[PDB]
Amino acid sequence: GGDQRFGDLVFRQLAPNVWQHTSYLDMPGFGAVASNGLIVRDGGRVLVVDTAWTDDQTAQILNWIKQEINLPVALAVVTHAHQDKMGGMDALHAAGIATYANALSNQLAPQEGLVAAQHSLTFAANGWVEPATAPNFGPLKVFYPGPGHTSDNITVGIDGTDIAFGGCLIKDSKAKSLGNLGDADTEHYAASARAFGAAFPKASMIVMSHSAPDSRAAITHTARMADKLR
Ligand SMILES: C[C@H](CS)C(=O)N1CCC[C@H]1C(=O)O
Ligand SMILES: [Zn+2]
Ligand SMILES: [Zn+2]
Repeated sequence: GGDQRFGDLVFRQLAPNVWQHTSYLDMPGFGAVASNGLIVRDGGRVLVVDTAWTDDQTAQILNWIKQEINLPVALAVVTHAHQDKMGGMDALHAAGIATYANALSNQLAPQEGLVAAQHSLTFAANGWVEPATAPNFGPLKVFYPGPGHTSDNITVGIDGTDIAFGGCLIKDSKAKSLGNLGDADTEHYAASARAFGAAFPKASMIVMSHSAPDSRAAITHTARMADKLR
């Protein structure tokens, strides 16, 4: 279709200023598993959502940005303390990029075998990021929907687009399962999925970690599967 290959990664333009990055990691019982994040150009800078699985892959994301956009990466926000989302933090840091995560992600990252972000986000009781903790986030709208896939999972909308990113909270409309639930909050998951949908009620393109972009039926379907856990 429109997928651009760059080394071992894939880049898909979703909107004029927005690309999805995709990287892969072998896992037993699963094969080579895709993880998606985002790249957003905001004026004269670039914003990244999530690393790739590894430092090397993350450096390749930066190389793609250099080749295709050739503007500084002002910051990255990473959406929970798992390897697919934070595996590449040292590559961002080597590159001089300021990093942000949920406070709880930074607290958990060491024991997860991950490097913490440099800056912690905290969230109002209504789930919206406290805006003073997310300086220079431009069009990124960061929302904590409650515990679900993990206790620390956060989501991101993009102002001026029809896109909302569910990270590993949301699976596609035909997904057979919710994946590994080892760190999940099975009581709260369905509500958290629905809270994501309600935070971004206008988004028609739902982007997520482990499926291609889908309609909002991804949210309804994920929530319906999560209903079965409680
Ligand atoms: C390591 C990642 C973190 S979200 C994971 O748990 N995955 C990646 C694909 C599905 C699921 C699994 O192993 O069940
Ligand atoms: Zn995860
Ligand atoms: Zn994941």
